[PDB]
Amino acid sequence: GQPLHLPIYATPADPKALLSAAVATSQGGGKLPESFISLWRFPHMLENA
Amino acid sequence: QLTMIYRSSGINENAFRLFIEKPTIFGIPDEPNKATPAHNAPTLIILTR
Repeated sequence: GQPLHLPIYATPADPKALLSAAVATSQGGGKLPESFISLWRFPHMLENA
Repeated sequence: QLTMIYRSSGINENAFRLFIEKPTIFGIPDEPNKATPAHNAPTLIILTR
């Protein structure tokens, strides 16, 4: 009962290549607040800022 | 709870914005900004896919 033919040999499966996706988002920029005038002249307000 | 599916799903941020902003295009029945996906499992597996 030993077969004369030799058995066929299986081919192993292909492994999966794990891949990541890196995307970026776009947040909208902020606008300016309102111009509020003050009492001070230029150099004092400049140094303060 | 709802942050945990965001952690475990691994979806990127832009498609997540797309999913919340337009749930109907991902196959939920449509209703304008009222058609809400729950935290049920059929609307987990489709995000995962």
